[PDB]
Amino acid sequence: VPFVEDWDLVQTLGEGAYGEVQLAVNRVTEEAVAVKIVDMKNIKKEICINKMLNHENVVKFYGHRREGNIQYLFLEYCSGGELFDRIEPDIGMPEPDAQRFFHQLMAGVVYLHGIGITHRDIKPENLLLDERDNLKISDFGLATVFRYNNRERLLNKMCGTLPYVAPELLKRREFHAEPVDVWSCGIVLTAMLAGELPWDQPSDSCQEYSDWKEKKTYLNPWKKIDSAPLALLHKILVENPSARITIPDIKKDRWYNKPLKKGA
Ligand SMILES: CN1CCN(c2ccc(-c3cnc4[nH]c5cnc(C#N)cc5c4c3)cc2)CC1
Repeated sequence: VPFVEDWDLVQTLGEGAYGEVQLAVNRVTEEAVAVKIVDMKNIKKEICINKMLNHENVVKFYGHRREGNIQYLFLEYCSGGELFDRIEPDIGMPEPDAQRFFHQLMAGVVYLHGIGITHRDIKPENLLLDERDNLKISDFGLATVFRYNNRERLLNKMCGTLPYVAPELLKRREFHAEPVDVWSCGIVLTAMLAGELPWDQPSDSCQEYSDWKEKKTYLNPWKKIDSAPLALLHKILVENPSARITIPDIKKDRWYNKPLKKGA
């Protein structure tokens, strides 16, 4: 199959700080891929981390190539687009769908954590869907190593996206990586079941966050959410990261294990 790497750019799939992501269609194979085209006039690290990842719930990395100041990253294309666009404003989505997506999210995150990588910016805009609605974690531009040679490193850089960030990132100088990812997964689950985000940020200066800590679940978004998934959100959206539920224990939750969706 000669000329297997020859692509034509057809559409702006997204747009970041450095550059954009484009859909690129192949020559002889006719393959489709996504290309992150960053204009340097960070990505070095983003490539290194990308080179480590091999999981069915992580957007696959193919390769890279620079031409002067413009670094190209060739990555798996996700024709289902962002999870963000499967969430109906003020409604969310059907609970069986949210559950499946959450199962796949946990699988992707467990994998990353297992190899000592934290994503640090999990949100529906970064969670993409393949042709069969399978969820793929993307955009490792903020990601970093939290474990190496079996030895955990505490994080201190504030980053991510405020509605999704865990409160210790706003309150403590140092914090453990994995609980921060767990928290953002909870915010994602809330958005899926409610079609709204619970607060601007989890600080005591935010009334919606204060309401949540006071357990006023008779307010939105919580009142839209069934008791079972809500009980899980109570365990995830815990202000103390050391008390917060861990992924092994999320996997044992009653809602997490509730039979909801028929197979294809
Ligand atoms: C009008 N809508 C705009 C948003 N749309 C849309 C959004 C995102 C994608 C899309 C598909 N595959 C993708 N593979 C990727 C790999 N890495 C990144 C990054 N960073 C981003 C992607 C990526 C984005 C494709 C479509 C759906 C259509």
